[PDB]
Amino acid sequence: FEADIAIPSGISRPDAAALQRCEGRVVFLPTIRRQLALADVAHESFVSPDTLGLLLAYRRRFPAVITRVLPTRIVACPVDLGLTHAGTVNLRNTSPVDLCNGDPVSLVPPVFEDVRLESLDLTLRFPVPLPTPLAREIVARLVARGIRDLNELPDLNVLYYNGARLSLVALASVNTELRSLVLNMVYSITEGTTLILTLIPRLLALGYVNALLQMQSVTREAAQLIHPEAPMLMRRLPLYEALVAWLAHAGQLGDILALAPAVRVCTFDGAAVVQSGDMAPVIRYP
Amino acid sequence: MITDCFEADIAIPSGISRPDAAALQRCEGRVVFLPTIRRQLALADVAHESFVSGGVSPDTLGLLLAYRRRFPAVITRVLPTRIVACPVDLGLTHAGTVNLRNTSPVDLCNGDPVSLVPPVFEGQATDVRLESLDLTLRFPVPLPTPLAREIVARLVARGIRDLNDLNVLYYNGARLSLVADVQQLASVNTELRSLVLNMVYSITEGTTLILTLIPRLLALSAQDGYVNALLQMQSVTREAAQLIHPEAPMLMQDGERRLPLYEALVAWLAHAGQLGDILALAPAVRVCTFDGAAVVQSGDMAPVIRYP
Amino acid sequence: HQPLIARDGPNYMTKVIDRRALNAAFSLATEAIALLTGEALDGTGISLHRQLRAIQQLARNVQAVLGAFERGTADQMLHVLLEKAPPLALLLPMQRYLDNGRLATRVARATLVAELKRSFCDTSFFLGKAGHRREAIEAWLVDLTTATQPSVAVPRLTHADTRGRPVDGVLVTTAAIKQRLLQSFLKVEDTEADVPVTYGEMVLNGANLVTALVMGKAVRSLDDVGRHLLEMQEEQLEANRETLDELESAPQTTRVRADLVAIGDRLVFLEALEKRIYAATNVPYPLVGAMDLTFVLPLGLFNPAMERFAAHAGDLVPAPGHPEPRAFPPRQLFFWGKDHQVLRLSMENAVGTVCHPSLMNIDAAVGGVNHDPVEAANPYGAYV
Amino acid sequence: LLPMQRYLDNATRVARATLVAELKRSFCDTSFFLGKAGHRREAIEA
Amino acid sequence: EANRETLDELESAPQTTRVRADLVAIGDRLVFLEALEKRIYAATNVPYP
Amino acid sequence: SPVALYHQLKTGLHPGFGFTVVRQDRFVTENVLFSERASEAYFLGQLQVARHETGGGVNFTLTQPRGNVDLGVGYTAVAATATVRNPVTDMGNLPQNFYLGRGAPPLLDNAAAVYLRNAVVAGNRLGPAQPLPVFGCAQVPRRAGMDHGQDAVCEFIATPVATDINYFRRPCNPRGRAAGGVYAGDKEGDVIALMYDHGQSDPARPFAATANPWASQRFSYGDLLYNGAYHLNGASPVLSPCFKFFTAADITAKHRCLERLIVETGSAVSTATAASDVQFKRPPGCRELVEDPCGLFQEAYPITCASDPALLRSARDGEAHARETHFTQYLIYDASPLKGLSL
Amino acid sequence: DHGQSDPARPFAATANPWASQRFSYGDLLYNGAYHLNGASPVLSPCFKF
Amino acid sequence: TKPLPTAPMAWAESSPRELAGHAPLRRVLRPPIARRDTRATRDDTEQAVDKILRGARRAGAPRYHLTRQVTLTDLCQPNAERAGALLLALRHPTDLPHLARHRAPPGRQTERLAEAWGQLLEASALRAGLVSFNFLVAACAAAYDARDAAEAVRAHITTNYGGTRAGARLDRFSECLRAMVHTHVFPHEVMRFFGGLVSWVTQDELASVTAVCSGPQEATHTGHPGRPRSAVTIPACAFVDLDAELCLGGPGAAFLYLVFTYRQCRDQELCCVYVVKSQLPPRGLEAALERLFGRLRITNCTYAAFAELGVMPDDSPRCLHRTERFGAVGVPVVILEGVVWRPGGWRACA
Amino acid sequence: LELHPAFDFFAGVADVELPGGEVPPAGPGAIQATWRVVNGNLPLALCPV
Repeated sequence: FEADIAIPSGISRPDAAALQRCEGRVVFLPTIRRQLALADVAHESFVSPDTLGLLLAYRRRFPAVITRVLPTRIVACPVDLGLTHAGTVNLRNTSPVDLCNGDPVSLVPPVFEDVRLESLDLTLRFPVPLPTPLAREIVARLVARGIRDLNELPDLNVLYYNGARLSLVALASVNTELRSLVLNMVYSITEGTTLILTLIPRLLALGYVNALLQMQSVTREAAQLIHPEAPMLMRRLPLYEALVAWLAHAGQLGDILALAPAVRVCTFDGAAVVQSGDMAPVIRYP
Repeated sequence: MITDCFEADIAIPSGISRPDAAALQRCEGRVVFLPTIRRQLALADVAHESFVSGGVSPDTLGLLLAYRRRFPAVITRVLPTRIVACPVDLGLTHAGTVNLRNTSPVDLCNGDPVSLVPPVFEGQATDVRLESLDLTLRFPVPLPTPLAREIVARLVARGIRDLNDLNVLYYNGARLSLVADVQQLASVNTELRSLVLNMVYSITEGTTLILTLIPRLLALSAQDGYVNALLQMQSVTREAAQLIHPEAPMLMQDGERRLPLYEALVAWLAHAGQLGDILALAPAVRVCTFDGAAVVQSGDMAPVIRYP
Repeated sequence: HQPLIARDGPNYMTKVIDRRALNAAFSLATEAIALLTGEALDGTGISLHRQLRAIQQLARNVQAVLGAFERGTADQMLHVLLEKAPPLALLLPMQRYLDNGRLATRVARATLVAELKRSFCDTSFFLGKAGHRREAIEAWLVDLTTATQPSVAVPRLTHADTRGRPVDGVLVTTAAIKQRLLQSFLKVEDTEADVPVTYGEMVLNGANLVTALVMGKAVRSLDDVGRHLLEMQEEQLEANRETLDELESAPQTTRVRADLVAIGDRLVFLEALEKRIYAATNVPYPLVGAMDLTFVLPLGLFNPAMERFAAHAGDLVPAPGHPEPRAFPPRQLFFWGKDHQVLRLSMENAVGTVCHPSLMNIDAAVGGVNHDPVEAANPYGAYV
Repeated sequence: LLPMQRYLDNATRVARATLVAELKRSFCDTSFFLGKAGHRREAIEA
Repeated sequence: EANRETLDELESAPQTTRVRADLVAIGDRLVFLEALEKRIYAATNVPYP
Repeated sequence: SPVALYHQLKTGLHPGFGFTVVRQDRFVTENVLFSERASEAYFLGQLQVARHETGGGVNFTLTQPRGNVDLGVGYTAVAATATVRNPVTDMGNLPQNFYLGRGAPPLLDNAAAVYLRNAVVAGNRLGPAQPLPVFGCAQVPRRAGMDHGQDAVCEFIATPVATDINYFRRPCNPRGRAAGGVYAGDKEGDVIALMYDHGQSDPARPFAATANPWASQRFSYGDLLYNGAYHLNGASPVLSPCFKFFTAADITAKHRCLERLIVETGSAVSTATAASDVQFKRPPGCRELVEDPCGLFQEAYPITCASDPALLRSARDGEAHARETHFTQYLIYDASPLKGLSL
Repeated sequence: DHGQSDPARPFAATANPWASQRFSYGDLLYNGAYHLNGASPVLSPCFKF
Repeated sequence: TKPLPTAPMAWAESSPRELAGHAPLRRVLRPPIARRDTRATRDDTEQAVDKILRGARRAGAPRYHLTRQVTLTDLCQPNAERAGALLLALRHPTDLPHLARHRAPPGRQTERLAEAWGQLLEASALRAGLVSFNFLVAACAAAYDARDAAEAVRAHITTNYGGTRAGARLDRFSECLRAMVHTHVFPHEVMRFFGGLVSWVTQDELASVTAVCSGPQEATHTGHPGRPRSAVTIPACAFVDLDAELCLGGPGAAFLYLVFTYRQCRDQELCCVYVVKSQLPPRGLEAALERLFGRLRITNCTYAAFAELGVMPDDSPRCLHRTERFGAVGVPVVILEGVVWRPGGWRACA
Repeated sequence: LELHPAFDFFAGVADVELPGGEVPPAGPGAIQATWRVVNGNLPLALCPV
């Protein structure tokens, strides 16, 4: 299956040439649908959201790989369906990281650095097809970056993958782009560690439940308790009510920072490592 | 069709009354917990008498705890002689799209993952009973994941009150309440042990740096309405700063080569955000209506595309 | 239609069809698909002689599959009849009761359960017990044959002798017994029997329904409905009339080798199947069954007054000057184990049923007795 | 043998066991025969 | 053809003669009932096995 | 007291109890059928080829829908039981443990409880090798080697010493008061009225209410151990023979029609499994078909048994040669189906 | 193994301690392994037990 | 070529439904909807041209995803091991010395993993390669339960693998694995599944291995026209069931997994690679890891790490336990049958 | 621990020569052996009164 995205008329010579460039690039679309407008794809369809808003958006929208581009319409095969139908669909790196064979690949919003069409008067931002072991790392480095601006290290800004060096600095606009995640990653921990601390000395419910807990708390949790409750304390405290409020909130952030793989690269008669800027054969099917 | 579909065939016996047999024709979009992936099974292995242990059929909080030991599958078509269900994990269909049915009181959206929950709601525990065979079919309820974590959370919190209201919910302005029910303590013990081991392991030395930032948040919640709404009116940290003055130690053991907060996040994500997946089962199903609408109401079918 | 006898002084049967399904697995292998498909073929005879090897592997497997179904039936029947079959020991009381009284007085119902228990206990395994005798066993066979009341169906054809005498039924045993009976207790009065061949068919009077595409609406187009009906109902007769024309046409009886025994007044196929069918498969011969019995052994009970005595004076005498272990309350048993061992079973084995903390769980009782409100008795010893 | 053939037509851990009992008592009995049933006849013929 | 004329079976019958030995009929079959300690093992110090 | 006894029993004392031991057995017989000119109408269908694919290759699986109708009115076919082969279960003495089972509230002292258990389960043919898994069932120790066949599991119903032995010289009911829909009348409460109502008199021996005041009555010491209701031993796998006697909800559930009840003790489903090592409540997958006389009659059968070896040895000579009772001693001589088999 | 029953007569571990158990009195004498009486030509019947 | 067991012989050809389905569509009628109411060769190659036409006049059959990789022959040997073994891809080892500096707990030697890996490059030479599974068993052979069959794994590796001092490759790579867990860089963070062997191409110092990254096993045309068949083989030390150890004897499709066991001690750290066959959900698997391997729990963050490996689609899955020959060495090998490969991702500890 | 008629095997205190003093050490054990002297030293279970 292959959908259609019609380019509306009034295209200059480079605006058709810029869309000729992004051959094998990833596109989010609202629903699997035959006919579709290009304003539904563009950055104007998102409004400007933060890094938190894009990750909630990229779960709800449906990713698709652009196949061969006709001058009138953009043809794009959806990842979830037509790629289980078709055999193997190519995919161009726009990442600085070179993909190896067999890497499960997720997407990241463009936090790093974006084709703009002037005649159609819109911007196009694109996800970054980088591998999933890096994907949970590059986020967590930047979340650790934003916490230090709420009072860093000379390291933590440099990443190594497959012999290649990255620089996450390469800034204050990015820090305000990511400020809402910092306000959720801090609160989900500070709510969390207190409910651990205000329940285990509150109950330690006994027989083998607290004893196996104390076996785990033998200078490991209780020492971490006595170290935190030194700079702390020990009416009705809504303890049981806050657990529901915490498991709903902290359970939500695991969904957002999950970054599930869609792309699984099985190269055949090709390079086992695909470089940056190159196209990679991609399946999501056994 | 072994990899694309997988026709696990629940056989129907000979003696079933035509009012009971035609009661299965309204069992189209359902969820059946297959114990194995055999190609020939019976209703007795599907029905609740397979679910019961020796003398004990567990409560709803325990009724989760052997769903995840089994294989959920959705009925494709109810023939007179058999019922065919494709397992969710192996392969969905030829095209890979199966239809469920909202037995929820809750309307769905497109793209949201769908968790299936035992019948916990009030006026909802509807088990299609075979009078001709003495078999009950406890059909679970497909629910949105922003509910299905809270509904587990109300049940786990109810059992720990019972070791020393809570069963009322809201969703998009719709007030709804679940069945208040006494819980077996054997079921609560594995739940409470699953909390703490994911809570103790979620604490690292770098988290003490984060703890120092609590009076900065109440310094920030007085100006940002976003932070003032984020904490809660009944949050712990708003109360855990007026009695708590946190601090950090000066130096770290081998604090030159290791990252304090980066190790704090990864151990947090691997245990605290992971924790909702361990209580319930995983939402391996989302809804992608191709041409219908954006909101799928109750009682109606919904197309399903598999969910990584 | 029940017989009814006119006395002085002041009916349809509907049975449910059981339904079952039988299975076999035929599977091939990729190696031989390429050949059969024709794909891997070459011009070389070697490529060819590789087919014939993998063409025959169907013939072998197909036959051994199709065969498993004729053995399927012969299996099912034995598995079926066992479920129509009350054991003898329980019947002969019944057939005496149904024939004579067939009456609902509670005493009648009661006097069976006496006769059932004691018939069963005595006659259960007959050839093991009375087997040495003869005039008994000759009368036991005659009971089998007469215990069943004949059935309703009258078949189109009838298994018969060479002479043509009809055959009234089938004994089925193991071979271990069949050899026994054919020596002393019976005589084989025929060798080859005549057996029908063709199966049956059915006559179809159904519900005849139409869905007929129609172009244009007029009487003829509509009358075609009425017409297509007659067309369709005209077709069934032509279908049925063939079957009767076929059943009269086909060959009917052949000659078959099987044993015909004359028991009492009736000829009977005497057959033991464990060779033809159940030999050299993993399936047990269903006719070799099972039993459950349960036994009651008392341990430490104690003799009544009249029953403590000795059959003589010096009967069992301990060595002179020694105590008598006989006169003490006994705490043991003795009995015969399986293989002829003397087992021993004494109190000290009870620990597992007693030392358990359970015997001090009263709480069901106290609540369970106090459901009904109980009166207030003299409270002289219940009150402190 | 005469016990074996009966067993070969059914193989748990249990079935094996009773064979052993079956063999022993069948050996301790029918081992020598014409010295035992020699006076009888119907038994030898069988 | 699945079954065939077995190649083992196409030999013509050999030359049969007449020989004195005892055919006992046990059960349904015939059996040579045979004792060899005269024909063989006689005046030869080999034991009868 | 559960502690006080473990002394008085081990060290040789006789307290004021006595037990009626019970156990189950399985015998492999050889049957015979009979039938008639047409005793069954048999419908056979048409075959169905189902092509499946597998790494090994393609698979064909053939099916032929078949059906059975028994058009005889009355009994048109009969099975009988000829002889008996090897009895499968060894006739042994294996006592039952309740420590395999679970679900009883432990005596309060964590010292005293662990003291008993360690002094019972230890060194036991049966009791658990490992501590109980919190879910599932404790496993019986594996045995190095087996011989006689699987081992029967006895049970012990504590019963007052005074009840006369002469109850046991005839097939009886362990519960001491008869049960079963067979005996009952036509009313609603009948099938219950028999069992637990001690106003009336035992249908088996009308001149008394019961032979076990402890085992007969509702909520007695007897019921509490053996019922489906109380699920006391529901944990453990080991088959408990007396289960079918004391379980109340089963008896009432059965129907009363004798024309039917006969046929349906021909084919009755075992409560045990030969395939297991010792004896196990049957796993739901496998089924054995077994004829239960004791299914209908709610009775059990006595054996040759004695409290002395001496007084036993005189039994093998026959029946009328058996001295029944020496001074306090006694003998029991089996009435059974197996009476004369010399098995 | 005397922590276990006896396949022959399960209710006891052994009929003798002095014989059954490894390094019992008997096994010291009659185990061909220990090779005690191996000198003498006279048969030892129990050697195979 | 049209035999006369026809209803099966036409059924194996890919039916009557496709004939009858095209009958109401295409065979009848003008409806859909209408008005109302030169001696030896040629003809040897000439019929081969016609065989291409026989390849063109026509064309179940399952699909694959074959993969190839140019692979150095230091660690694995696709010539010594037959077709049908597991394979394991790696990350590139230049990420090894930097990640050990941040993932190892304080007080541990982070220089150890960069040194141990550097000694391996000078020991197999007397570049992200590939680890074969049989090579991995002899490395973790000093931690197992059945130690003799682990020496049977070690018996053929030191005699059949190409290279100089293959036992020095083993005892250095096993030292690398003891440096993995000590520097907390767990081997599941490095070992990535690469599909089962079908064929390979020989060249000096490197080999071009073909493998199925996803799909079934036995119907890949191996290249050998007599046998396009190759069963999956696993040595006996790594094969662990959960149907026998948990009394789950029912039929059903059996899954295949890889499992690492971690023992974190002071310079005595164990590694065991097991192949776990199960009838279980992958979410219903971590509780089963708690029941068995609690010994390495106390001596240590989790002790276990696992991922999916493949599925046996059989109702009653069939396994073999034989002694095959790798040259002249008899190794107790658990031969699996009918495996449909579907990979997945590892699961976490920290 | 009953392996022989003529000896006793008990748990001693390993690595202690004797008589050693008032309070033997808590050090580990080892099965020891002594010589029963007369009959009566046979355990009562094995020579009943």
